[PDB]
Amino acid sequence: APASFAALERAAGGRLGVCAIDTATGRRALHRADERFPFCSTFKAMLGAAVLAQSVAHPGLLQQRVTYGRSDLVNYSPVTERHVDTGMTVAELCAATIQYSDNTAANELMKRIGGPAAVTAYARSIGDDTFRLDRWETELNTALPGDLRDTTTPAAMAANLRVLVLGDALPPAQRAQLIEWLRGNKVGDKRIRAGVPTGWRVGDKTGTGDYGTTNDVGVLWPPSRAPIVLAVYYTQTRADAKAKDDVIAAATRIASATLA
Ligand SMILES: NC(=O)[C@@H]1CC[C@@H](NOS(=O)(=O)O)CN1C=O
Repeated sequence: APASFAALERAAGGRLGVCAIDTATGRRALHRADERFPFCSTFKAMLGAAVLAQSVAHPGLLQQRVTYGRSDLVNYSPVTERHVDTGMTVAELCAATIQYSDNTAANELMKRIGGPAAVTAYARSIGDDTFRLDRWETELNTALPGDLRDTTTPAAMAANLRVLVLGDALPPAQRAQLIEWLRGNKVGDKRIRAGVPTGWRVGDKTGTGDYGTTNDVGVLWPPSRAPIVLAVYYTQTRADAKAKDDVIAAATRIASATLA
């Protein structure tokens, strides 16, 4: 098996980006940590945080029912497609978008809170000047080489996760909620979760896009040691490239070994 990030990139082809932070010591494991990558679904973690942050000023926000129609449904909406008739609450849409990566849920939340610009504004509010959300689902996953729309860096996303999950960017109640949503990711078993020991607990958000883009970002809680924050981004040369779950699992093993 490839033993370094550089070696893994050469084996897999494409372009790999990693930022892993050992929160005990502040040591980092890095590869292209300051390069931009298309974030795809991983922004949904930021979207959830942005909604929770708005809920601090308006506690009733999470309660609000959002109704949407058949024509609002975009591809990959396994939860929202079941509730065209009732609609769903803001909190329900957050859980759906983070835990099942539901695309319509993301769009409907963004309509409520002020669109792509609102998520970008939220990123700036927590000290992320790098993140930019430009488009809606599913266009934001085009992942075109050379396009800066809908990108961030592994280092910027890892820093966001550190302050959101382990820091005080959110008040305790909202911080606890974000953690519950991330720990409940249902669609990431073959990625970060596949590259850590089963004793480690994971809260994460995956993403996948065109150009075989394969991403996963989150926080890892080892049983007897301080948490590690891990952001992994990966993208490939051909537009029809296949996503590579195993690249993320391998990057995770290397990061966890390095910070052992
Ligand atoms: N093209 C997309 O919108 C992809 C693919 C399917 C959904 N979930 O994928 S995941 O890698 O986030 O688990 C949503 N998504 C997020 O990147």
